[PDB]
Amino acid sequence: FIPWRRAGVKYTNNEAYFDVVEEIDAIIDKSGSTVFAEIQGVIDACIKLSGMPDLSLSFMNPRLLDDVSFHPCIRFKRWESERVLSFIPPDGNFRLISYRVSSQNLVAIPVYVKHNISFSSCGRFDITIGPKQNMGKTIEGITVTVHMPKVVLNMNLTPTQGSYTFDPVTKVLAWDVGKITPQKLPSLKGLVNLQSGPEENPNLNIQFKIQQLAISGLKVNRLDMYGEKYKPFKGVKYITKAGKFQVRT
Amino acid sequence: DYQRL
Repeated sequence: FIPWRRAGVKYTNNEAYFDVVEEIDAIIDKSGSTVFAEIQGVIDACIKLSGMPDLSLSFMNPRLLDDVSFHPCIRFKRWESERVLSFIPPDGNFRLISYRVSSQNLVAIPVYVKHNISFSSCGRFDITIGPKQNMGKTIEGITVTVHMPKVVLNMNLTPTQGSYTFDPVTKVLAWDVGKITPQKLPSLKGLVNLQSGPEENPNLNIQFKIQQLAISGLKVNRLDMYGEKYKPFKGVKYITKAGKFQVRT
Repeated sequence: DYQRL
């Protein structure tokens, strides 16, 4: 009577991995204040364990987890009573839980954008991106997409790194930034051509990924295995990525 | 890459 797991699978090396993956949605106003932010997360598992192991995963700060959806292998009663995720896992890859992070704390905002944008047949577009509450972890995979208003015809910008395109039919500017390095912040600056004859500056939509960080602060305490007596490798990795992250200008 | 438990 464990429906999600057959007996007698044998691996040559017994390993269990968990990946805590958080997506940050935020709207930041033109002064740098958070208008809105929320964090959603998943814990994904990759379980390559022989036999019938029974696992208990616990956290340092389980009060962060709100609105949790559980994989059916989880014994809900032991979460409710001890805040331990106790389960005999399916084999292979599966999503253990999904959650929303509690409102009790503000959301950490791991990047900032300095902007000087003014929109005559000629405007100025200057932005620089940098690390903010990122715990010094590398910010990579950064892209910045901007839906320019109809008045913008074309642009001549200089990226300090990466590359950009501007589509004069869809009016989208897309800057493939790459990663932030310490010595030299990425910036994109130059002039914009306007159709001579503009209320708010355009929003900046940012994608990014940050290894070795769960922006909620979620941290695993222990992973204990019962019912088998071998000593498996057990590890956890954390990553934060942008969901819908927007800076207004 | 993974933190060992």
